[PDB]
Amino acid sequence: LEESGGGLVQPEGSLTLTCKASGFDFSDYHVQWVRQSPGKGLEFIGGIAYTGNIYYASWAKGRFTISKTSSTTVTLQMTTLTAADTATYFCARAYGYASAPYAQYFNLWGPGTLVTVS
Amino acid sequence: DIVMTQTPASVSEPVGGTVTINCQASQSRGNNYLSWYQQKPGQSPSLLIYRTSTLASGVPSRFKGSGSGTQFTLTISDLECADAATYYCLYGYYSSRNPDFAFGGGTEVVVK
Amino acid sequence: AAGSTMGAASMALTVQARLHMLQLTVWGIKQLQARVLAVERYLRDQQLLGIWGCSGKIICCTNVPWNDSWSNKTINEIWDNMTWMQWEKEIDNYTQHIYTLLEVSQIQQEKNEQELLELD
Amino acid sequence: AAGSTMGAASMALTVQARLHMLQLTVWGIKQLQARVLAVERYLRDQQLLGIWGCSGKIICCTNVPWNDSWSNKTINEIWDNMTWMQWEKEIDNYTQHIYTLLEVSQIQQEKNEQELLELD
Amino acid sequence: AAGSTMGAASMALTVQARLHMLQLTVWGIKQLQARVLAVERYLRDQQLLGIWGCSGKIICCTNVPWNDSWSNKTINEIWDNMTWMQWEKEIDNYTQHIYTLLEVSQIQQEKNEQELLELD
Amino acid sequence: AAKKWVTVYYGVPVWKEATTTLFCASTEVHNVWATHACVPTDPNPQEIVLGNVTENFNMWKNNMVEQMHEDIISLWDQSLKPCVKLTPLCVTLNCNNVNTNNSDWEKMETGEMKNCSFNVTTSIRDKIKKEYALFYKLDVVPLTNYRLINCNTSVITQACPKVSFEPIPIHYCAPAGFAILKCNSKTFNGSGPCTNVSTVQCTHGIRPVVSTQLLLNGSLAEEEIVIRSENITDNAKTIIVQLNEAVEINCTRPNNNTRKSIHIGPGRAFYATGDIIGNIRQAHCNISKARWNETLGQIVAKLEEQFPNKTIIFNHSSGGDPEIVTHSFNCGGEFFYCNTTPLFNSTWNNTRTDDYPTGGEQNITLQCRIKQIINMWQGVGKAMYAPPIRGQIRCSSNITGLLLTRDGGRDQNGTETFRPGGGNMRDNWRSELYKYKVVKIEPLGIAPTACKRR
Amino acid sequence: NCNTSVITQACPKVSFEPIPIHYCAPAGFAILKCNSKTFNGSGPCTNVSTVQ
Ligand SMILES: *[C@@H]1O[C@H](CO)[C@@H](O[C@@H]2O[C@H](CO)[C@@H](O[C@@H]3O[C@H](CO)[C@@H](O)[C@H](O[C@H]4O[C@H](CO)[C@@H](O)[C@H](O)[C@@H]4O)[C@@H]3O)[C@H](O)[C@H]2NC(C)=O)[C@H](O)[C@H]1NC(C)=O
Ligand SMILES: *[C@@H]1O[C@H](CO)[C@@H](O[C@@H]2O[C@H](CO)[C@@H](O[C@@H]3O[C@H](CO)[C@@H](O)[C@H](O)[C@@H]3O)[C@H](O)[C@H]2NC(C)=O)[C@H](O)[C@H]1NC(C)=O
Ligand SMILES: *[C@@H]1O[C@H](CO)[C@@H](O[C@@H]2O[C@H](CO)[C@@H](O)[C@H](O)[C@H]2NC(C)=O)[C@H](O)[C@H]1NC(C)=O
Ligand SMILES: *[C@@H]1O[C@H](CO)[C@@H](O[C@@H]2O[C@H](CO)[C@@H](O)[C@H](O)[C@H]2NC(C)=O)[C@H](O)[C@H]1NC(C)=O
Ligand SMILES: *[C@@H]1O[C@H](CO)[C@@H](O[C@@H]2O[C@H](CO)[C@@H](O)[C@H](O)[C@H]2NC(C)=O)[C@H](O)[C@H]1NC(C)=O
Ligand SMILES: *[C@@H]1O[C@H](CO)[C@@H](O[C@@H]2O[C@H](CO)[C@@H](O)[C@H](O)[C@H]2NC(C)=O)[C@H](O)[C@H]1NC(C)=O
Ligand SMILES: *[C@@H]1O[C@H](CO)[C@@H](O[C@@H]2O[C@H](CO)[C@@H](O)[C@H](O)[C@H]2NC(C)=O)[C@H](O)[C@H]1NC(C)=O
Ligand SMILES: *[C@@H]1O[C@H](CO)[C@@H](O[C@@H]2O[C@H](CO)[C@@H](O)[C@H](O)[C@H]2NC(C)=O)[C@H](O)[C@H]1NC(C)=O
Ligand SMILES: *[C@@H]1O[C@H](CO)[C@@H](O[C@@H]2O[C@H](CO)[C@@H](O)[C@H](O)[C@H]2NC(C)=O)[C@H](O)[C@H]1NC(C)=O
Ligand SMILES: *[C@@H]1O[C@H](CO)[C@@H](O[C@@H]2O[C@H](CO)[C@@H](O)[C@H](O)[C@H]2NC(C)=O)[C@H](O)[C@H]1NC(C)=O
Ligand SMILES: *[C@@H]1O[C@H](CO)[C@@H](O[C@@H]2O[C@H](CO)[C@@H](O)[C@H](O)[C@H]2NC(C)=O)[C@H](O)[C@H]1NC(C)=O
Ligand SMILES: *[C@@H]1O[C@H](CO)[C@@H](O[C@@H]2O[C@H](CO)[C@@H](O)[C@H](O)[C@H]2NC(C)=O)[C@H](O)[C@H]1NC(C)=O
Ligand SMILES: *[C@@H]1O[C@H](CO)[C@@H](O[C@@H]2O[C@H](CO)[C@@H](O)[C@H](O)[C@H]2NC(C)=O)[C@H](O)[C@H]1NC(C)=O
Ligand SMILES: *[C@@H]1O[C@H](CO)[C@@H](O[C@@H]2O[C@H](CO)[C@@H](O)[C@H](O)[C@H]2NC(C)=O)[C@H](O)[C@H]1NC(C)=O
Ligand SMILES: *[C@@H]1O[C@H](CO)[C@@H](O)[C@H](O)[C@H]1NC(C)=O
Ligand SMILES: *[C@@H]1O[C@H](CO)[C@@H](O)[C@H](O)[C@H]1NC(C)=O
Ligand SMILES: *[C@@H]1O[C@H](CO)[C@@H](O)[C@H](O)[C@H]1NC(C)=O
Ligand SMILES: *[C@@H]1O[C@H](CO)[C@@H](O)[C@H](O)[C@H]1NC(C)=O
Ligand SMILES: *[C@@H]1O[C@H](CO)[C@@H](O)[C@H](O)[C@H]1NC(C)=O
Ligand SMILES: *[C@@H]1O[C@H](CO)[C@@H](O)[C@H](O)[C@H]1NC(C)=O
Ligand SMILES: *[C@@H]1O[C@H](CO)[C@@H](O)[C@H](O)[C@H]1NC(C)=O
Ligand SMILES: *[C@@H]1O[C@H](CO)[C@@H](O)[C@H](O)[C@H]1NC(C)=O
Ligand SMILES: *[C@@H]1O[C@H](CO)[C@@H](O)[C@H](O)[C@H]1NC(C)=O
Ligand SMILES: *[C@@H]1O[C@H](CO)[C@@H](O)[C@H](O)[C@H]1NC(C)=O
Ligand SMILES: *[C@@H]1O[C@H](CO)[C@@H](O)[C@H](O)[C@H]1NC(C)=O
Ligand SMILES: *[C@@H]1O[C@H](CO)[C@@H](O)[C@H](O)[C@H]1NC(C)=O
Ligand SMILES: *[C@@H]1O[C@H](CO)[C@@H](O)[C@H](O)[C@H]1NC(C)=O
Ligand SMILES: *[C@@H]1O[C@H](CO)[C@@H](O)[C@H](O)[C@H]1NC(C)=O
Ligand SMILES: *[C@@H]1O[C@H](CO)[C@@H](O)[C@H](O)[C@H]1NC(C)=O
Repeated sequence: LEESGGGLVQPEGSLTLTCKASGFDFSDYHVQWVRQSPGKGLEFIGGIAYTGNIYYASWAKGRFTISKTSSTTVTLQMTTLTAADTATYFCARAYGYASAPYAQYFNLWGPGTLVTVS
Repeated sequence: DIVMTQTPASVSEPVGGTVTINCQASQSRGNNYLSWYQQKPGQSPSLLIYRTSTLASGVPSRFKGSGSGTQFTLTISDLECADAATYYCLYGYYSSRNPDFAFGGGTEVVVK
Repeated sequence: AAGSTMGAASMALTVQARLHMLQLTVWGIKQLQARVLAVERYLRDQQLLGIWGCSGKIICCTNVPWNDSWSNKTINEIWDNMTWMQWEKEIDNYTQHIYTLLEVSQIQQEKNEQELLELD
Repeated sequence: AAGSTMGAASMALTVQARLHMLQLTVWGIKQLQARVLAVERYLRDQQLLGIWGCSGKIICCTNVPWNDSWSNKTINEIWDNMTWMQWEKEIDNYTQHIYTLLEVSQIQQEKNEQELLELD
Repeated sequence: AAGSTMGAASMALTVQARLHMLQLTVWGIKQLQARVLAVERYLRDQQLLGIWGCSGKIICCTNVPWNDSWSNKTINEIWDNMTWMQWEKEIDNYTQHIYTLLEVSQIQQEKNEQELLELD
Repeated sequence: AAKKWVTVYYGVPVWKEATTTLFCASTEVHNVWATHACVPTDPNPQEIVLGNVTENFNMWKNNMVEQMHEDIISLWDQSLKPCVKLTPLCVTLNCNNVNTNNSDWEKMETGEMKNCSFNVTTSIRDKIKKEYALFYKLDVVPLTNYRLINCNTSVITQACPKVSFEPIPIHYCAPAGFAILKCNSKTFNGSGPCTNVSTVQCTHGIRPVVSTQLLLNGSLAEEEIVIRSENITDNAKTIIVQLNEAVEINCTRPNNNTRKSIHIGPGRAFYATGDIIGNIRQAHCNISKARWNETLGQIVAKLEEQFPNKTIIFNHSSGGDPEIVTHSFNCGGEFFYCNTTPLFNSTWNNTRTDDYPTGGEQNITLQCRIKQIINMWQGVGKAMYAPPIRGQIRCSSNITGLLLTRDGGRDQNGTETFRPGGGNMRDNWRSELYKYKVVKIEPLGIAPTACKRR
Repeated sequence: NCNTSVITQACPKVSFEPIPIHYCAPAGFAILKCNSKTFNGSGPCTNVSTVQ
């Protein structure tokens, strides 16, 4: 999988990043977004269930929108950005299961996209 | 939410020795909801462990995972310099009401 | 007119071309026999055509002369002015002679001569 | 690329090509039916190809035009950019029309015209 | 001499070419199995010849080279001065390799290349 | 620039749903399910993975299940046909009790194993002899005079005492020209679209296991427990719970039961229970408490999502004939009927199991009874008499899943009740064949080309 | 033998007279026979012929 759409944004601006399923159709997979600012570990942003259910992290607090826009295409919208939001953003896959709880371990990690605010 | 804590941080051991990483998390819903990742500087993290006791394909006989509710450990049986990396401990539970996703801060392991 | 020349009564056409669990019941056994037999009859004809080199043909042309002892009538006496059933009766006693000739040399030599020609 | 052009999903391949005493037991009867049926299905396809003059072919070329009422899409819309299963559904209602055309005249006339040409 | 060159002992010839109600009796069941089996064996050989493009042939010529790892003897050492049974034993381990080569590319490519040539 | 022409392609990768007759594929024990008539399987049954395809599977409409159902019945029957019919035993039985008072707690007999005498015509038609046998309470009924249960209205046939009933995996194979598609999706759940599809000539082997309440020795879920139903809301449907881990169950019939041979006709020998050497005990099954607790904790989490907020209640069967309202399995020809009240013992909040107090108990015990006269499928096929098998019988098995039903679902108190119910044996086989579909191959296809025949 | 077995009366119309039975191979098979005067029932045979 590969991300896209990074670059520099001004203060309180916005970006939309796109994760492409390059031969990995998101038909039975969950697509999740994570963030790693310089010098930090990983924060969880949210994701989309294979079922279409969209869920978010308490980290986003409504500043991020997660959406499946087409088969193979998932985007992350982020707004009202600040200096603290400079980070490499990543998409990753997790398996869906025919069940209620899911372990959701990650696999198929993409290379990541840099978003910087200044 | 779930808050994951990792310790010791800034681990540095000689090549050929061994390392363990101690992870804490409240409100565990089982040992099947926890996994580990290996991230080398400059790249994306890679799946190392996907169930507390089960490793990902391609992973060598080190990074043995173990644990009990709220108590998790990763053991590196062979500190080859190839494995110097930051290791992350992940917890999550997909739910229609309570996803409960959290990562710890990561543990840097240096092999000298 | 190949199918119209040999008598007006060529209308049998090809009804033979038109043509659940295998329970061994009173009717079921008969149904099995019917299916097995249909296969056997089909293959007997197809194999013979295969032997003569006429496997993909409706009408096949050969290199074996008519001989004329079987019947000394001409094309417009046999092919035309005659019904297929009458014809098969007229040369019924030569069936094996003719079939033998259709294979022997006609397919066997033709193929061995080609094997030699194809070496060049 | 003949087997790759008509959709990426051409991977059913040919599992059908991959494919003791006859005791009439509970499993034995079913085994018999399976063998008889495999033969019948094989022959139904082989006979039809034989009728069209495509008996020895994987892909056979014919003298019957596409017509275009069945489907008015072009080669790069039908042959390419399409999966075989979708295609068979798209022209399913013309199956008998097409099969009839593949035999009628196409094999029948072709062979009768050859019979006349071979008289020279 | 194609059938005489490969040993004097070629006399098995073609006994396989030489070859009432279906009552399921002690002898009747065996008779059924014999008929079903004869059909299955016939078709297995005919299908394989069909695959290689040798369906109408006694002897078919191909475009696949001998390779010589299977046997490095020459024509007058293999074709002549040898009996067919000895020969089949000599190259028995290459049966699948050879059959694979007889189909792969040899029929598959030959037909796809013809499809392209026939577009002109 | 060119005309389009009709061309014929043979070996076209297309198919349609179809139902056909499948054949089976796989020591002188005459196994009834896996007879010598099975063909051997392919040592290298290469699976073909399909490309970007989708298919619609429905385990609840799967004709493979129905075909298997009929095959199991036909194999059960037929195998039992050339055997002794026991009609001559349908005579008045003069019965009394036996002394079980020879500290074997959880293993004591209480008024069962009746000692019955009877008058049976010997192999010589004008001679009658008095014979004795012991019977399980569940095999006789009073008229003290007794008769064999189900003698009136049915024929109970003795299994030929050489024939094994041990399940041996059976593979189903399509006839050539057909193929079996399977859904490998982790998200399949037994119904609807599937994107990970592959095909085989033959299915994996399925053990023809017959059981009630608990599914034994079937496949495990690949990773996580899957709850399957035709309908979750409809309480009348069976809910099949497939475990991702097995739970061990160990069953013992700890008696030295020595058989007796009685001639009741010209080559017709009845195998009686004979008598018991040593102290007589009832049969029982043990499971690991810790495993059961973990298993149920995971099951409630899954049922709670389907039925959120509401209290999870597990309960025992609704009551009725101990042929169908109890757990059932077969070990070497001995038919066990077991009380599972202790397994579906209680109810709890959240997804936290409760009411299983911490203590020294490690093994949950299930009390069992043994029957010799049994009725697989109730009214379909024939009643069978199981010969005794010489004592000290032990076996163990893998609990791979449960069959649950909802108890009406009319409780107005914010609760849901599940019981170890279920229907016809079709439910057991459906739980294993759920991933397969049968299709027919139609290799001849039509397409336009730019070629023209000379 | 009444005890332990069932003795069945032959239907009194049925003959047991032996009548020669020929064994025949299915097509695709053949039966080879050894005609050697030295055969003795085992080992190699050089005079071999075949029948259906
Ligand atoms: C689930 O799978 C398990 C195995 O994974 C299965 O348990 C096995 O059951 C078979 C039933 O036949 C046991 O086999 C018996 O083992 C005893 C051991 O002494 C033998 O004496 C038995 O011999 C009988 O058959 C012989 C055949 O000639 C007779 O000569 C003899 O007199 C007996 O009749 C027989 O081999 C097997 O040992 C167990 N396995 C284990 C590990 O215990 C279980 O039954 C399956 N579950 C279900 C519900 O079927
Ligand atoms: C099935 O489960 C039952 C019930 O737990 C098991 O019976 C129990 O067996 C244990 C082990 O023997 C008994 O505990 C101790 O045994 C020693 C032996 O000397 C004794 O000295 C101690 O005082 C104590 O009794 C336990 O009491 C006993 N339970 C009962 C009710 O008697 C059984 O063994 C299990 N086994 C199988 C094969 O299913
Ligand atoms: C069932 O009853 C029979 C007879 O009523 C018991 O067999 C008797 O056992 C005693 C033991 O000494 C012998 O002396 C008798 O001769 C036996 N009688 C016959 C007819 O054989 C049998 O043991 C009883 N079974 C049980 C469990 O009580
Ligand atoms: C088996 O047959 C015996 C007789 O051969 C039955 O015993 C008799 O039963 C009648 C019933 O009124 C008594 O009047 C006789 O006095 C009994 N005779 C003896 C010797 O006790 C016996 O009941 C039959 N058993 C069964 C189960 O039918
Ligand atoms: C999609 O389908 C392929 C083929 O069905 C699955 O491949 C299997 O992957 C596991 C991983 O260990 C192997 O052990 C199996 O042997 C593979 N199958 C075959 C036939 O080789 C793949 O895992 C499926 N993907 C998902 C998400 O289920
Ligand atoms: C098993 O899978 C089927 C197929 O995905 C589920 O049926 C879907 O249920 C959702 C609920 O809103 C509907 O919106 C879809 O339209 C249904 N799909 C079809 C094809 O009808 C079914 O609910 C699943 N079972 C469980 C327990 O989740
Ligand atoms: C019941 O489950 C146990 C494990 O929980 C199975 O034991 C495994 O069987 C496989 C078969 O090849 C072995 O390779 C493993 O090593 C065994 N595991 C252990 C821990 O020894 C057992 O076979 C299962 N029984 C059935 C009928 O499936
Ligand atoms: C699954 O079962 C439920 C329960 O019967 C079906 O929902 C009912 O549908 C009928 C239709 O007339 C309604 O009158 C009931 O009130 C519904 N019950 C509830 C609780 O809403 C449901 O439609 C079934 N699902 C499918 C796919 O058939
Ligand atoms: C059923 O019996 C099996 C063995 O017959 C028990 O499995 C053993 O459990 C002990 C526990 O420490 C292990 O050490 C052994 O290695 C296991 N044996 C095997 C072959 O795996 C099983 O626990 C018993 N289960 C119950 C419920 O009693
Ligand atoms: C488990 O099932 C039993 C049997 O139905 C329930 O007990 C019944 O409870 C109702 C409540 O009014 C009584 O009227 C019945 O008389 C009870 N039956 C018996 C046989 O006593 C039991 O309550 C259920 N368990 C739970 C937790 O609800
Ligand atoms: C299963 O066992 C339970 C006990 O473990 C039986 O229920 C008991 O029946 C007695 C009869 O007086 C009551 O006094 C107990 O209080 C009951 N206990 C429980 C837990 O209900 C039960 O009937 C047995 N069921 C079967 C099918 O045998
Ligand atoms: C089902 O519930 C009953 C209580 O309602 C449990 O009975 C207790 O079992 C423990 C086990 O040793 C005993 O120490 C207690 O004294 C029992 N209590 C009573 C009131 O008898 C029973 O064990 C439960 N079933 C399971 C599997 O735990
Ligand atoms: C070698 O084989 C040939 C053929 O098997 C034998 O020929 C037979 O000779 C006798 C002599 O009268 C004839 O009656 C038979 O009819 C011949 N057989 C056939 C099939 O025609 C020859 O005798 C054999 N040689 C030896 C030494 O046994
Ligand atoms: C039947 O013929 C066989 C085959 O000729 C005889 O077996 C041979 O016996 C000699 C005795 O020294 C051995 O040297 C040979 O090696 C044996 N041949 C084989 C193939 O093993 C057999 O003895 C003959 N029977 C009689 C009674 O002479
Ligand atoms: C027909 O063939 C036979 C073959 O022996 C020959 O003898 C006969 O003379 C031929 N007939 C004619 C009329 O040439
Ligand atoms: C064929 O030869 C026979 C010999 O008598 C003769 O009678 C008959 O008229 C001839 N037929 C033709 C068509 O010449
Ligand atoms: C057919 O043969 C008969 C023989 O008498 C002849 O009279 C008739 O005219 C012939 N018909 C044709 C079309 O030549
Ligand atoms: C030979 O053929 C003629 C053709 O009419 C037929 O009448 C005669 O009966 C046949 N003879 C034999 C022996 O078949
Ligand atoms: C296709 O063939 C039918 C045969 O009647 C003809 O009527 C129709 O016009 C043809 N279609 C086209 C587009 O030429
Ligand atoms: C085929 O004809 C139909 C008639 O309405 C038209 O709608 C369709 O677009 C045409 N397709 C092509 C490929 O021209
Ligand atoms: C005719 O073909 C079209 C192709 O999509 C199909 O949708 C339609 O249902 C078919 N009609 C009939 C009657 O088969
Ligand atoms: C025969 O074909 C094989 C195919 O790999 C090839 O490796 C081998 O070298 C060939 N043998 C000769 C003698 O060319
Ligand atoms: C074939 O190659 C082998 C390799 O040892 C050799 O021994 C043998 O003599 C060769 N045969 C011929 C006919 O050259
Ligand atoms: C390979 O072929 C030779 C030819 O004589 C044969 O002797 C040998 O046993 C064969 N090996 C195998 C494994 O088939
Ligand atoms: C699935 O579709 C994608 C589209 O790019 C294609 O690349 C891939 O090869 C297809 N799957 C298979 C099995 O070919
Ligand atoms: C069979 O006999 C038992 C003996 O009580 C009786 O209860 C049962 O109803 C009888 N069966 C029928 C169908 O009457
Ligand atoms: C679980 O416990 C809480 C405690 O407040 C209670 O409110 C809730 O109703 C209980 N749920 C069940 C299913 O009993
Ligand atoms: C069941 O598992 C839960 C997990 O926390 C544990 O707390 C509880 O005490 C266990 N119960 C038994 C009976 O082991
Ligand atoms: C059958 O009866 C005869 C009568 O003496 C007896 O000798 C023989 O042993 C009996 N058969 C058996 C197996 O006991």
